[PDB]
This record gives sequence, C-alpha cells and structure tokens, in this order.
Amino acid sequence: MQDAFTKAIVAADLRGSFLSEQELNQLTNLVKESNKRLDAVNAITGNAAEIISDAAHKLFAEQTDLIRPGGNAYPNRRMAACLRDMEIILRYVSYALLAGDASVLEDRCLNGLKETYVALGTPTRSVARAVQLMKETAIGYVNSPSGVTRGDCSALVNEAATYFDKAAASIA
Amino acid sequence: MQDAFTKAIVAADLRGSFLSEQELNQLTNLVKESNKRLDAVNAITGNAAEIISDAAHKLFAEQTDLIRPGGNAYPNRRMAACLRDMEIILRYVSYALLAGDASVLEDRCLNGLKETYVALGTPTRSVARAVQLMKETAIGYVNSPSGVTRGDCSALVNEAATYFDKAAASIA
Amino acid sequence: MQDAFTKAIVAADLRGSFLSEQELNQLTNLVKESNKRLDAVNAITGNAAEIISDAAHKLFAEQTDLIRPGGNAYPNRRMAACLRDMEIILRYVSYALLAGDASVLEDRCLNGLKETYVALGTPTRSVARAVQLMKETAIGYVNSPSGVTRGDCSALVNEAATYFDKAAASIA
Amino acid sequence: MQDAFTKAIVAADLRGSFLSEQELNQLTNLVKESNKRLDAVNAITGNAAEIISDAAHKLFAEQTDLIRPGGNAYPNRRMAACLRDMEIILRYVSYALLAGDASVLEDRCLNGLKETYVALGTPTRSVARAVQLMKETAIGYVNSPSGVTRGDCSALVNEAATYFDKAAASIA
Amino acid sequence: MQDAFTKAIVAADLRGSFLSEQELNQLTNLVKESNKRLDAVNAITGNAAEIISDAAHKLFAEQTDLIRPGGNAYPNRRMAACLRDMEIILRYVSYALLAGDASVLEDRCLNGLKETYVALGTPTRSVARAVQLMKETAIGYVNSPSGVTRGDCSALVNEAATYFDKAAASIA
Amino acid sequence: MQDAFTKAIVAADLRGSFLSEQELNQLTNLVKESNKRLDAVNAITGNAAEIISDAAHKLFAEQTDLIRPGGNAYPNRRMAACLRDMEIILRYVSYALLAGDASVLEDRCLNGLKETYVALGTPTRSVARAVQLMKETAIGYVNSPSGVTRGDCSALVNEAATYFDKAAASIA
Amino acid sequence: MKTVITEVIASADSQGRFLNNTELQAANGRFQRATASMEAARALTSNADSLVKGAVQEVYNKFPYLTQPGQMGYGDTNQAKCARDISHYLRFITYSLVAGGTGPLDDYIVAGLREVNRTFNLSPSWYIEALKHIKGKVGSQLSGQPLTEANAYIDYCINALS
Amino acid sequence: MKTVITEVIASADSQGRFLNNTELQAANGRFQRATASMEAARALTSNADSLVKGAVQEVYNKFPYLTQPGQMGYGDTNQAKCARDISHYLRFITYSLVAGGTGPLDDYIVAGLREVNRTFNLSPSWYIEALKHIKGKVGSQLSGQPLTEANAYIDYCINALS
Amino acid sequence: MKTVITEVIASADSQGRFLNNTELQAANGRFQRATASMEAARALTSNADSLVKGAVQEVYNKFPYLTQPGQMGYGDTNQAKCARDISHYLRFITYSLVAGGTGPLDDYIVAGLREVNRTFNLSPSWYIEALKHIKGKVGSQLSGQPLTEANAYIDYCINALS
Amino acid sequence: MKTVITEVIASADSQGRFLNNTELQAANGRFQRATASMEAARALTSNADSLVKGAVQEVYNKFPYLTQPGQMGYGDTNQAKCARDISHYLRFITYSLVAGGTGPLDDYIVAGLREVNRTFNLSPSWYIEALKHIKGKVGSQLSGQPLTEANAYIDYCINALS
Amino acid sequence: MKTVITEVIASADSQGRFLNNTELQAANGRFQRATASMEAARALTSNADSLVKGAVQEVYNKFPYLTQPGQMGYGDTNQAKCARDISHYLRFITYSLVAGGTGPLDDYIVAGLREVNRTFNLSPSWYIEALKHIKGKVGSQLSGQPLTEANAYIDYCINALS
Amino acid sequence: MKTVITEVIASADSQGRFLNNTELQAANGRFQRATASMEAARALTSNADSLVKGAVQEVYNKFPYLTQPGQMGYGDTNQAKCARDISHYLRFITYSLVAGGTGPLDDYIVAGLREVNRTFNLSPSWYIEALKHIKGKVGSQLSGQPLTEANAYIDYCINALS
Ligand SMILES: *[C@@H](C)[C@H]1/C(=C/c2[nH]c(/C=C3N=C(/C=C4\NC(=O)C(CC)=C4C)C(C)=C\3CCC(=O)O)c(CCC(=O)O)c2C)NC(=O)[C@@H]1C
Repeated sequence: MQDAFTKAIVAADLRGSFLSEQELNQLTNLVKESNKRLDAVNAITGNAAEIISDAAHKLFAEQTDLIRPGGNAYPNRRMAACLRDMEIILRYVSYALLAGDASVLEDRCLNGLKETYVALGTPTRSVARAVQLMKETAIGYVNSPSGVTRGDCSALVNEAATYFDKAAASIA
Repeated sequence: MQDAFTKAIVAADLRGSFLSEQELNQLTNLVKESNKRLDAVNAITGNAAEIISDAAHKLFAEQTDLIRPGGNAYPNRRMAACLRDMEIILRYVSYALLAGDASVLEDRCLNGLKETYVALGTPTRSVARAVQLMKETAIGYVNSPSGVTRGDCSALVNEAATYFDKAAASIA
Repeated sequence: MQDAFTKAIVAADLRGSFLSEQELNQLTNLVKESNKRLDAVNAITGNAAEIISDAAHKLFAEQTDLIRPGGNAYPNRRMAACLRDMEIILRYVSYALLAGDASVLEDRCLNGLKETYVALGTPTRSVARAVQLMKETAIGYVNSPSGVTRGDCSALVNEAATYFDKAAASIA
Repeated sequence: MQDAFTKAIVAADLRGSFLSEQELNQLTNLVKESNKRLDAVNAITGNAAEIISDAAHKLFAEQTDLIRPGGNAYPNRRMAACLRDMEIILRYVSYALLAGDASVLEDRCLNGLKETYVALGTPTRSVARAVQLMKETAIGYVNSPSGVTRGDCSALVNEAATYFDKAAASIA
Repeated sequence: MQDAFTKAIVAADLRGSFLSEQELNQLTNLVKESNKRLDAVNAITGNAAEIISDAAHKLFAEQTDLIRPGGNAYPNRRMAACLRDMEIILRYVSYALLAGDASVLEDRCLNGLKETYVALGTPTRSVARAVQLMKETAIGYVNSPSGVTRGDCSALVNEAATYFDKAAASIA
Repeated sequence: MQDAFTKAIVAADLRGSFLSEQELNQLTNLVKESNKRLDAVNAITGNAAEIISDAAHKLFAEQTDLIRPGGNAYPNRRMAACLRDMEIILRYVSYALLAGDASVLEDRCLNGLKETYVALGTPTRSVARAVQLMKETAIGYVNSPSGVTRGDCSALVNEAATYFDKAAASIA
Repeated sequence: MKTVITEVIASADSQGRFLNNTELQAANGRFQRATASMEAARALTSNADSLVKGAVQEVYNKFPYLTQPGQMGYGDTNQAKCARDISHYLRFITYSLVAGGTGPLDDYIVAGLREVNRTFNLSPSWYIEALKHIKGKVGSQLSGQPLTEANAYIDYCINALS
Repeated sequence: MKTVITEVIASADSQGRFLNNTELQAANGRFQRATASMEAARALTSNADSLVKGAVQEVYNKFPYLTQPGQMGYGDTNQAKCARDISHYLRFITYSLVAGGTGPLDDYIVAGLREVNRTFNLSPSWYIEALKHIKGKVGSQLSGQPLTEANAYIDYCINALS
Repeated sequence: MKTVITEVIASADSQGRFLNNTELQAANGRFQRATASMEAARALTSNADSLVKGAVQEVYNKFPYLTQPGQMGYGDTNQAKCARDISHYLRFITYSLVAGGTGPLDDYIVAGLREVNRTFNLSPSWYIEALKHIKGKVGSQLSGQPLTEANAYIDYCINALS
Repeated sequence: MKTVITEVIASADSQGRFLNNTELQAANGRFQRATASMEAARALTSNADSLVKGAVQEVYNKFPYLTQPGQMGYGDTNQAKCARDISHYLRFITYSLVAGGTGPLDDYIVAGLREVNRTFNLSPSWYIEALKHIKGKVGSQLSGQPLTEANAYIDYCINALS
Repeated sequence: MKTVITEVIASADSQGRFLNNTELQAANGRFQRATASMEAARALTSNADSLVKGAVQEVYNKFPYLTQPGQMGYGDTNQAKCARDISHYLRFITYSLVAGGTGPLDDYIVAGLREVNRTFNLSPSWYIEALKHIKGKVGSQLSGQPLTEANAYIDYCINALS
Repeated sequence: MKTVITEVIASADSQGRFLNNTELQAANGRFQRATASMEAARALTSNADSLVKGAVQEVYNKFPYLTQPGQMGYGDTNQAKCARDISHYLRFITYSLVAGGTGPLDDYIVAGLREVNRTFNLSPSWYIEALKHIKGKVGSQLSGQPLTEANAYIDYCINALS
C-alpha cells in the first residue's frame, strides 16, 4: 500500500536517487496541512452513517425503479448489499484521504468492481450516482463541522472529491 | 434451488403480485398428482443400481471402442468414473422429478458439464447415449412396478423424459 | 509422473501389448548405464550451490541492467527470487536426469512458466540465459568429478543438455 | 441422535429381537398424540422471542446484581451472551419435544455445560433460574394458544417440563 | 522415526563418540541377514489379507460373544472397525520388521492404544488375542514360503514375535 | 490486552465509577515520563541481537553442560530453539515496557511456560539464568545510550527489571 | 428457496445419495398439508386490500404521534410506502403458505431486514403491531389447519422482527 | 440415526434455528405414514420365522453348489449363520419401518457391509437373492401403502448390496 | 482493549517482531494527545450529574409520549434505568478519552448492543438523542482539541447506534 | 506412476530439495534389481498365451457351474472377455516387473476395481483363482529372484482382490 | 510499504472499519515526528558522498586483508560495488526517515538479504562495520530527536544483519 | 531420522499401506550400499584425530588473520571449540555413512545451522574450508564407492553452508 510519502520514495528509487529538494518540500507541505487532513478524515468518520443514509434516501428518491420488484435494490437482501457497498466505498475514500494517495482505493476497492457489477446485473450508472451523492454530503461535512478552527480546506475538499470522482468514473 | 411452486412464486414476485388463480390451480393439480410423483421417484431410487448397470452393459455392447485401450472407459479407473457419472446424472434427474422443476439438474449437474468432458477428451456423444439408455430403463420402471395402484402416469413419464432429454442435449 | 520405463509402458499399453523386444533392450541399456547416471545426478547435487552462484555472477556480469534500479534482479527481494528460480530449475533438471524423462520438468516447472514471467515483467530472455549458464557449469561438473571411474559420459551429457535446452526454449 | 422410536429400536436390538408388542403400542400412542405434539412444539417456536424476553425481564427483576458492574450479565457483551444461552437452551428443549426424547438436549447442550459456566464464573444458580422462568412461560403458551382444537395436553406439558427440569438440574 | 542403525547412532551421540567397533559389527551383521529380512517382510505383505482373515475367523470362533448383539464386533460397522485395526497393527509390525526396531510400532500405533480401547468399551483382552492369532499365522508364512532359498530364519521369526508380543502386552 | 491506562479503567469500572482524581494523576505522570519510556523501549529494540547474543555467550560460559551431548542446548537445532526463546522473552518484556503493564508478558508468554519446559526436559533454572543475564545487559543499554538527554531513568529501569524478574520467577 | 422439497433434496445431494423413504415421507407431509396452506393463501389473497388498510391504520392508532407533522407517518409518501410494506409482508406470507416453507420470507424479507430498517429509521415495533393486527382479523376469515398455517407464518415474521 | 424427525432437527440445529413450519410439515409426513409402515412391520414381524427359512433355502436352490461339501452352504454352522444373517436383515427392515427412515439399516448393516463381506468371502448375490425372495412372498402378506413401505426398504438393501 | 499502545503491540507480536520506529512514532501520538483527551475527561467527569439529567429529560421532551402511563419512560424504575444507561455511556466516553482509543466503548457498550436493545425493546433513537444533547452542551464546557476529542467519542457512539 | 524413481523424486520435490545420497541409494536398488525383474518379465511375456488359457480354464474347473447355460462362463463373449481380463492382469504384472514398482497395477487395475466388479457382477474369487493358478505354473518357468519378483506382483493382485 | 499511515489503515480495513480516534491519534504521532525525521534526512542526504567513502574505507581498515589480491576488497569493481551498496543502505535510511517507518528498509533491503549475501559470499560483518562507522560520524551532524531517528534506523539495519 | 528405510516406511504409512515391491527394492539399495559406506566410515573414524587437526590448521592457514590477538582463532578456547566443531561434522558424516542417509546431518547440524552461526559470529567460509581440506585428504584414504560416499556427505555439508 502507498501513501503520499511512499509514492515519492518509489519514484525517487526508480531514479536511483535520494529524494529531490523538490519532492522534500512537497512532503513538508503535506505535514504542514496534516491537522486539517485529520479533521477532514474525522468529518467523514463522524458522520459515516448519515452520509450513507442521506445518499441512499436521495438515490431512491431519484430512481424509484430500484425499489420496485425487478429492481436491483429490492428485496431487503439486495438493499442491504447496496447499503453495504455504499459504506465500503465511503470507507476506502476516507482511507485514501488519510493517506494522501488513491492507491488503497484503486487496488482494494475499484479494481475489478465494474466487471463485478456487470456480471451481477447491478446498474453501474445508479451506483455511480450513489457515489456522487455521498461526495456532496461528505464534503458538506468536511466544510461545516463542530468547533474546528476557521481556515481554508478547499485543497483537501478537492482532493477528497477526486477520490469520489475516481470511484464514480471507474464504476459507471 | 427451485421446485415447481418456488418457480411460480418467483414469476409472481417479478410482477409484484399475489399468485394468479391461473397459477394457483396449476399448483393444486401438482398436489393432486403427487402420490403418483412419489411412486415415480421411488421407481428410480428402488432400481438405481440396475438402471445404471443395464444402461452400462448396453452402452459398451454398442461402443466396444470405449473398453479397448485408447478408449475412454478403459482401464478400471476410467470405467469407475464413467459408472459414477451415470449415477450422478440419474441422481439429479430423480431430484428434478421430486421437485417438478429441472433447475437442480441444470444448475448442479449440467452447468459446465460439456466443457468438462471436452477438456477431458471424454466423448460426449457416448455420454449422451448412456443417458438415453438410462432414460429407456428408468421409464420402464416408472411404468411397470410392484403393486402400485393402476392408473395413468404418462404425464410424469413425459416430464421424466424431458429431464433425461435436457441432460442428453446439454452434453452431446 | 513418468520415468523412462513408465514411458515405455504407456506406449505399449496404447497398443494393447506386452513390451516389444525392441523396447525391452532399450530399457536394458538404461539399466546398463545407470551407475554413470547416478554419478551424473550426483555431480549436480554435489555442486548445486556453486552451479547457481557461478551462473549468477556471470548473468549479472553480462546484464548489468538487472542490478540497477528499474532492473528485475533489484532490490534484494527480487535478487532472492531470481536466485531461487535458478535453484528450482536446476532441481527439476536433476530430477529429469535421474528419471531419464523430461516430464517432471515440463509438468511441474515449465508448464505456464513463460506466461508467469511475462505477467510479472520478468525478462524471459535473461532467464533463458541464466539457464544456459547453469547448463555450461553443470555439464562441466558432470564431465570432471572426484575420483569417478574413467569412461564416456557424452550420451548422458547430451541428455542433460536437452533438459537445460527444453527449459531455455520453453522460457525465452 | 435419538428420537422416541429410535430409542425403542436400540433397546430391542440389545435383546436381539423384533420390537415387542409392548413397545409397538407405546409408539402407536405417540403417533396417536402427534398432532398435539406438533402444536406444542409450534407453541414454543411461535413465541420464542417473548419466552426468552419475558424470562429475562423477570430474571433481572429478581437478581439485580447480575446487571451491576461486577455482575455476570454486565456489560452489553455479557448480557448478549446470556440472552443467547437462553435461546440455545429453549431451542434444544423444543428439539427434544419434537423428538419425544431428551438425548439431543443432553448430548448437544447439557453435556459439559455446568463445567463451562464454572470455568467462566457464570453463576449456575442464576442460569438454572432463567431456565425455570422459560419453563413457566413456555408451558403457559403450550396451554393457551390461537384457535387450537380443545383437548388435554397435560401429558405433553409434563414431558416439556421434564426437559426444562433436566436442563435446570444439569446446570445448577 | 528410528531403525536399527539410527538407534545405534543416537546411543553413540549420547556418548559424544564415533560408533564403537562393537556397534559397527552388530550393524554389519544386520546387513549380512538383510536378504532374509526382506523375505520375512515380504512374507507378511504377500499374505496380509489372509493373515487378518484367518486370525479373524479364529477370534470369533473362540469368542462368539463379540458377534452377538451387545458384542464389540457387532453390527457390520464394528466388525469393519475391528478388521481395520487388525490390519493397522499387522502393518506397523511389518514396518518394525523392515526397520529392525520397534519404535514406529510403539510411537505410531501402541502409544495411547489401550486407553482408546477402554474409553470405547472395546475388550482389550480380545484385541490382545487377535494379535496373538495374527502372530501365529504371520510367522507360519515367514517360515514356509514360495521357493525361497533354504536356510535358518529363526532369529528373524523371534524378532517378529517380539513385535507381535509388544503389541499384545501393550493392549491387554 | 492491558496497558497501564486500561488497567486503571478496569478497576474503576468494577467500582461503577468515573476514574478517581487519585488514578487520573498517576496516569498524568505516566504521560509525563513517556519520552523516557520510548527511549527505554528503544534501547532494547536497538540492541536486541547483542542483548541475546551477550546473554547467550555468558550462559554457556557458565553452564558448559548445555553444549555437551546430553545437554539441552545441543545440537544446532536445540541451540536455535534456545536462542529463539531468549528473543521471544526479550520481545514480550519490551512490549510490557511500552505498555506500562506486565499483562501481555504474563498472558502471551509466561502462562504455561514452566510446564512446557518441564514436559520438554528443558532445565528451567538455566532458562531463568539466561533471563537474568538479558536483564543485566538490557538495563545496561537503557542506562547508557546514544546522545539521549541526561536525566534519571531509575524508575523505568526498576520497572523493566520487574518484568525480567517476573519472567525468571515464573520459569525457574 | 427453503421448502420441504428443496430441503430433503439438499440433504440427499450433500451426501451424494438418491432420495430414500425418509425423504419421500417428508415430501408427503408437504403435499398432504397443501390443502390447508392454500386455503389460508386464498383467503389472505382476496382480503389483502383490507388486511393492509386495517394494519396500516393500526400502526397510527397504536403510535398516534406518527401522524403528526415532522414524523414518519405523515404525508402521502410515508403512508403510501407503509401500505406497500405491509402488502409486501402479506404477499410473502401467501408465498410461504403456497411454497410449503419459510423460503420466500427468509430470502425476500428476513435476509437483510435489520440493516435496512436501521439505516432508514424504521422501528420493528410498527411492523410487529401491523402483524399482530393482521393476526387478530385472520381469526375470523379462517379456522382449523388453515388458521394454524396463517398463524405459523405471521408469528414467524414477528419473531424475525424481535 | 436417520429418521424424518432427526433429519429436520439436524438441519435446524446446524443453522442455529428453531423448528419452523417447513420442518413441522415434514414431521407430519412421518407421523401420517406410521400406520402403513407399522402394518408392514407387524406382518414382517410375525412371519419372520418362515420368511427367513424361505429365503435361506432359496439361496441354496439358486446356488445349488453351495450345499455340497467343502462349500459355504454346508454343515450346521454355515447354514445356521445364514439364517441368522437374513434374520438380521429382516429385523432391521422392521426397525426402519417403525423408525420412519433408513437409519437402522444405514447404521447397523450398510456402514461396513462390503469390507466385512469381502474379508469373510460372502457374496452379495446370495443376500440379494434372499431379499428378492422375501420380496416375492411379502406380495401376498401386504398390499397398498404397507406393501410399498416393505418394498422401499427391501429394495434399499438390494441397492446397498449392488 | 483497543488503545494506540495495544494496537501497535498487537501488530508487532503478530509478526513476531520487536517494536520499531513506526510503532514508537504511533505511541508518541497517543502520549502527545493525552493532555487534550484528559481535559475533556475531567470536564465530562465533574459535569456528569447534570449532563445525565439534561440528556434524560431531552429523551422525554423529544419523545413526549414516552412519559405517559403504559409507556417506557413512566414510573421510577424506567426513568431510573435510563439515567443509569446514559451515565454508563458518559462513563465509557471518559474511559475512552483517558485510554487513548475506543476500546472501552467497543468492549463494554458496542459489543452486543443491538441484540440487547432489540430483546428489551429499547430504541436507539432515544440514545442518539441523549447523545446529540450531550454534544450540544459539551460545546461550552470545552474548546479546541479537548472538544474535538469529546466529539470524536460522542459521534462514535451515535454511529454505533445507527 | 509409482516406481522407485518416481517415489524418491516425489519425496525430494515435496521438500523442495535436490536428490541426496538417501534417494540415490534407493534408485540403485531399483537398477540392481532390474535383471531379475526383467527375466521374470520375458518369461511371463512369451508364455502369456498359455498362462492365460490355463488360468481361464481353471476358473471353470474350480467353478464348474459357471459354464452351464444362463451363467457368466457361457457363450463365446463371456469366455472371450475372461481370457482378455486375465491377459490384462498378466500384462500389467509384466509392466510392474519392468517398471520397478506397483504403479501400472495401481493405476490401471487396482484404482476402481471393486466398483467395476460390483456393477458388472464379477466375483473376485474367479480372478484370485486365475492368479493362484498362474502362480502355480510360474513356479517352473522361473526360480530365484525372478520367481520372487513374479510372486511379489501376483500376490499383490490377489491382496488387491481380497 | 510500512508507515504509521499504512499500518493504521491496514488495521482498519482488516476489521472492515472506518478510521477512528485510536487510528488518527497514531497518525498525529507520525506527522508530529516528521520535522526531526526530515532534518535527519536532509543531513544524511547532503553528506551522503562522504558518509559512503568513510564507511567503505572503514570496512578495509577493520578488515585489512580484504584489500590484498585474490580478495573481495580488491580491484575497481569490488570496491565500486561496495560504495554502491553502502550508498543503497544510506538511501533507504533516508527513505525510511522521510516515510515514517521501516517499510523502505523492509521491502528493498531486509526481504531477501541473507539469501543474497550467502550466495554472493558477502559477510554481514562488513556491512555492520560500515554502519557502525556511519553511526559514529552522524553523532556530530545531528543532535536531539533528529539524531535519535537517524540512530533508530541505522541500528535497525545492524539488527537485520545479526 | 532420514534413512532409506525410514523414508519408504514413512511413505507407506502415510498412504495406509503395507510395504510393497517398490519399497523393498529401495531398501535393497541401502543394504547393498552398506559395504562401501561402512568402509568410508571406518577410515574416517580411525583418521578422525588427524583429519580434525589438519582441517583446523587449514582454517588458520587460509584465514591467517584469525590467529592474531582480538580475533576468533586466538586463545585456547576458540581453537579448542573449533577442533570440537569440525569433529562434530566428521562424526555426523560417519553417522550418515553408517545410517544410509543424511538424517544425522539434517537433524543434528543442518536444522538451525545459520541461526546459530549468525548469533555467534561464525563464518561458514571457515567450515567450508575445513571440509574442502578434509575432502582433499580423504582422496588417498579411500577409493571407488567408499570415496564416492565420503564425498557425497562432505559435499552435502558444504552445500548446507552455502
Ligand atoms: C526365512 C525368511 C526364509 C528364508 C529366507 C532366505 N532368503 C535367502 C536369500 C535371498 N533372499 C533374497 C530376497 C530379496 N532380495 C531383494 O532385493 C528383495 C526385495 C525385492 C527380496 C525379498 C535375495 C536377493 C537372496 C540372496 C540370493 C539367493 O536367493 O540366495 C536365503 C539364503 C541365505 C542368504 O542370506 O542369502 C534364505 C535362507 N529361508 C528359509 O528357509 C525361510 C523359509
């Protein structure tokens, strides 16, 4: 598994080199913003259930076919599987966010996922949408939390978004 | 696994409906003929060994190449495998016959079977024939048993045949 | 698994026949040369480590890219894997040499090996070369050992070579 | 596993005998009362959750020490284990009741149970009491159910009691 | 596992010594008698089934209680277990006989065996007797075989007996 | 598993209470000395191999019987087992030292250990001594390291000693 | 899908064995029982409409507050999704009656129930009370072994929710 | 010991589950079937003596050579142990009839059969022919579902021996 | 019991390995963090009495009907067992604060929670609402990293109950 | 296919190990033994024709009844398939002799033997008696270690059939 | 690749669990520690050239004989491959410093070390002595927590080689 | 303890099988080979004293520096423990010769070798050079198959140490 430092190290090694002063300071900056990062990961963990629930309510509000017989979130067994997948993806997105690298998300979650869903008959476009809704709400929480020191978290909100967007793209 | 009732239920559910009076009475009739069905399954169980043996004797009577060196029912190891497969197929045909549905046969026995045999070099046309012979003898027994009440079992004899014919078709 | 006798037996059986006087004496000759064969297998076993080591030193002498970063025998983990594979192949070549038949080599070692290496990004041409070097040194030892009775081992040296050459061909 | 018939058979066999006309009619009577037996087992199954719940409420009403810190039904983990054991015992009592023999209860549940609890520090006298309460309520249900034909179930209520009493005795 | 040489080696090592000229020649003698030993082991292997069968026929001839209901070689399941144990013990006795040491017999077969049988209710005295009968017949075969060169096998017949007698003693 | 805080918590809970101001400040002090603790654990980790090696050299210097044939650290296999156990115990002592509680040492290492050694014939008094030597050298390192800030580590050196002394006492 | 037929077949298959007298006796039970089961099924089927409206209302009468604004028994969509859900339960009860086992209930309502109800803030108590009411009224639509069957499955759902 | 009752209980236990309507329906089959089973049992029980002597003889009539000297149908002890063995089979058939399953046959005759017969040089053919004969005569002692039951178990033994 | 210290030790042990710089860095986090944690702990400890009475009441104010007769917020014993239960939660929150991890919460409240609540007819909603209220008031007892810690654990309980 | 050579190689491979002096000593046994083995093989090979006709007949002489009508030693096809089968056995005996192990017998005759013989109503007794006879005559075609080898494998087949 | 971040994530994932306060506390350690680590890294990075030449020479000064003809410290290629190898070690030490764990050392130097050194006749003693020397000189390039970090990783390599 | 005899017995046991011609052929190899083995054993046994002193010295002559002060070939105790260790190797070589396999070497010297040598700072190179020397001199004490045997085992030790 990689994190943002480990990634630097692998690229340096492929040159046969000690880390460039370029790469050093990029990593010094990651340490600089790490308290914000911890709050951002904490924002997701602290509202995981609601993020999934709210995404869910809204997914089925839009796509009332999934909860009809014939639909891929019917009966209870399938809805529980769908709720479970929403949690799994939100979980690996939070891991990537602590790590500063998408690899755990791509390697443990996204790799093969689309082909799984197609084999199953699970409508990937609906799954992509559920991921887009989790993103909206998750970032909502990253941006408006309990008595965190005021500052600018937009860099981290972007990065979190790209992890949500990776997952969506990979699946649709 | 499905039986004839379970099949009805799955089709009803896909409509979002309680079972149609149409489907209800089709199932009432299956209950009506169920004593005959039990005798039919019992006919096969009670003569399983002879059904396999007699099919076998006749298969090798016709295809004396299988029992020559170079042949797929030579030496003892291969003959035992062939005798075993005859039993396995007769077994899943009897299960389908108790169930009133082919699914256990198709899902647990026939699915992939042809490609197995081709990988192995087992001549599928000979296997199909062994199944045709089991059918002849099995139905023989369904039709002429020990002190069963006299009546008409042709509907059940047909249905048993289609299970034998499914297997044959699937394999050849 | 086959040895040279077992091979004879399988071919005889496919005719439905007791072994031909032809085949009998071919096998009588294998028994005739078996002390030499034991010395030849013993030559490899008794110098396995040096055969691998010397092949290795020379492989990386020629292909200094493998031990640079980016190279398939870098870092220590990969070099240990490469040294291990050299041993595995030398091992199955010695088994084939005791057996008088390549089958154990082809079935347990060479089957699928090329596709493994390609999946891994392991340069097959370099692996082929490492096998060619093991051959040179191994045969060296088969030909010039400790107080073995003087005679002609060229037949066995050829046969050992074909096992090394099978492996090389199969992999490159 | 034994049922009431199987028990008869084992005793007959130990004599080397076909079942005695004595034993035959004892078993004919069990078949005679079997509809009542099915209702009795059904009474327990249909109210399992309430039987456990009501036993539980009352156990802790009496023994308020178990739900204090230091007590064997504290914290949530231990209470869940205790609720689970209540279910397990009620389950094997219902099995014995369908079977007409205590053996499944004694062999799969009661054998070793006391020594388990002592090893764990679980107060066996409290467990015995929880079993006595399940008995009271379970029999309550066996005696006063939904539109069952009116008759006398006291023989079966006794027999159910002895299974509850076996368990209690075995554990205390 | 030990054989007669390995035993020598362990005792030598416990002295911190190269094997004594005493021990060397004791082992030279074992090599001297090894063709006879191979015939003796071969005598048992070549008649294993009859040795067990004949021992068996005679065991139940003597102890007709074992084959009555209530008896430990009744019904078929138990007789098959008893026949199986006769084979297992004859097997480890033959291993000891090839080895020139009882250890494989004591370690893999006899260790714990008595306590197993007592736990099971298997009458150990009857098992001891079955072993005594196997001994009689096995030695019979060691002494009177198919076209073996004439000589004196009494030393080996004794040693085989002690392995049979070890087993008997250990079990009774 | 417990650490020094977890231990406090378990005792508090058994009273049904929030932690006493007594216990709070005892734990505030552990946090106060935690940099020293990290250096102390680091002292052991950074010299683990030498601590084991030096203990070892000295154990066999004293007890030259262990390395004679008949001795429990002879031949290579047994010496490797003894060296391995020295490492295992030093490892759990370092874990206890990071934790501020002996429980991991007692539960995962010391529990049953004496009875293991007695079953094996391993002289427990020699094992106790090897532990005493590890203690001497380990503490040596805790007290005299590379450019650590000067201060008083005697409290921690004592506590480390009691973990070494627990192990010794438990084993002898 | 669990029925007497599938169960005995599963047990045979897993021992590599033809169906024997043990398994065929079992099947006869399921077939002998079909008449009572299917009478319950027909009665529950034609009364479905009112059984559902009766139970839906009873959820509001037992939990009055549900029907106030800001609550989950308010507005057309909640009250619509409720009727639907009880209708799902009655539907699977009839299926279980017709099928000769709990399979339809196990596969389509029980598997996953709690996870779903917990994510969506649906209290089992409502559903138990819907079912308790349905059980009260089914007392006078059926009797004898059809009632026992109806009861068996209603109670099975109530235990699944406790 | 395999009976309908033990089978359903085993299946419940292994899923950690109370007996449900699926399992109780199954049990009703076994109980409904007891009358026919037990009639077969009583008829086989009182005719045992002659059923055994009939089948024993038929083994010698079909394998004439068995009764010559040096053979396994000669002398009091072989012929005695034969009657006994067929008697064992009929005994377990009655037990299987009474028990509601093949358990008694599976546990006391089938488990181990071939190993024993092979060590003792006992040909299954004899035993099949004993049973084929017993099946012929039981045609006129019983009829209807008692005969079907008797047949089920006799045939079960014949398949165990082929 | 899960703490940063036990976690790193567990991970070392399971690879048969001495603690290395990775594991000691981790431990420093837990020790550096103790000050904020323990400030939260002291504030939650001394306000316990009122935090509990505040949350208990809020359960009744948000679920008015609970306090009517025949209901589970009525009579001394229900209302007593409620205060106790919220007190248990606050107690384990302080323990988790002091311990440097969720262990105390995981072992004493989370493991088994749903089974217990389901058998006893206790709705998580109450407990979430107790905790939401406790979270509101703890906004003005603490600030900075002590508040973040208090929040972390309160939220952890709310997610355990959803 | 089991030979001394394949066995030692299998044992090396499974420990990831080069052949060592233990394994090469073993191989020397197999090679030293080839002369006696192969003499037995040549004698059994050229006498095959008569060894087979001798044993076939002996099956009928020991089981006279087999050759009567309605029996399995009657008609050209049974008697033809018999000669063939004994010929198969002698063939694999010679193969096992030449190969240095029981492999050919294990793989081509022993694996599956009983299942086949049981389905086709073939008594092992015949085959044992065929082999006992072949063993009698091979007493005067060979002697010394070639006879011991021939015997080893004939006896191996007889034990496989008991 | 083992870092504090990857370790806590691995532990969460393997329990199917979001990162909680235990895991985030751990991460803070790694981030708080970065300053000292990265100071060590920068000092080791710019002195690399001389640290390597210093340690290379010290291997020859401690093992004088290595530099005689026929030996492994003789000729341009041995002495070149030596400098390179120590340079590899210092490189991975800096990586481990920057990464917050031993991962880079574990994956690129420790995994496989002994097998390689044993095949190539490379004595660990040299490498330990190279590292002992590097440790001596790093005493005056750094101090405080940067020195402790440098030491942690140098010592980690020395233990890997013993 | 690995010998030809134990190996074939192990292989039989693990397949639940009597020893057959494959396994007895193997054993004959081991017995036929004993004469050469035991001649090597007797020669190595009586020359032990000088073989050991010859190899000990050669370790110092090939690694001159070992005998200087502060080194591991200095002082009575190192030089004593060295002679002893080579003596252990020759002892187990004779045992392996007598035993008919590598067992004694595998169990008493190979299992654990590297761990021990690594903890005690013992270079395999010395031991290889001791053995290379012993191999040189054993060239003129033996010849033919006794020399081949001696060589087999000496070389086996050298490969164990590389
Ligand atoms: C007592 C056991 C019987 C007996 C034995 C006996 N055997 C021999 C001689 C030989 N036996 C063999 C047998 C084998 N060699 C093998 O490789 C194998 C494994 C396949 C076997 C079974 C051999 C080769 C010989 C030597 C050649 C020969 O035939 O003489 C003797 C003769 C004396 C001797 O020790 O060589 C004897 C006496 N003798 C009896 O009377 C007992 C019934």
